[PDB]
Amino acid sequence: TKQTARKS
Amino acid sequence: RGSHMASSCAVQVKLELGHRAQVRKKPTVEGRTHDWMVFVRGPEHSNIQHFVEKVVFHLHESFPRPKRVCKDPPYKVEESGYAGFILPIEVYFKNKEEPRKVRFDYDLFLHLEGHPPVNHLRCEKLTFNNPTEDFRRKLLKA
Repeated sequence: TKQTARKS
Repeated sequence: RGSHMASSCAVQVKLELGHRAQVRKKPTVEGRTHDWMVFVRGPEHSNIQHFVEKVVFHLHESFPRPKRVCKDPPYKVEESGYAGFILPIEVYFKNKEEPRKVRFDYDLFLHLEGHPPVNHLRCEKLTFNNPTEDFRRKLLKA
């Protein structure tokens, strides 16, 4: 995929 | 719209929610790998300040000052970071009766470097049934 890691 | 009246009113407003994101060619001291700007605005630059009190951007708790407040256009926050998150947006209306605010959960997402920058657009329609006449004025000047 093309987007980065996500935080939470 | 009381029983013994013959008219009723319904007004619809359009809001645009969006953000842009590009990989900072030069990282930050803390390691923030991207720069992003998120906004709430009205299509074709129509002034939504007529009926918008303020917009509140709730940033992830990793930001200092996560509750960002925008009482005047443009309604945006420019920041830097390293990962995508959910950002909830509150829009408060210049109205003395509830509806006073609406919340949206906005998906602030970042693309990897070597991919194009993100420019993302969300359009949202809101419907006010029989508004007060003073709020109906504000709503329909925009």
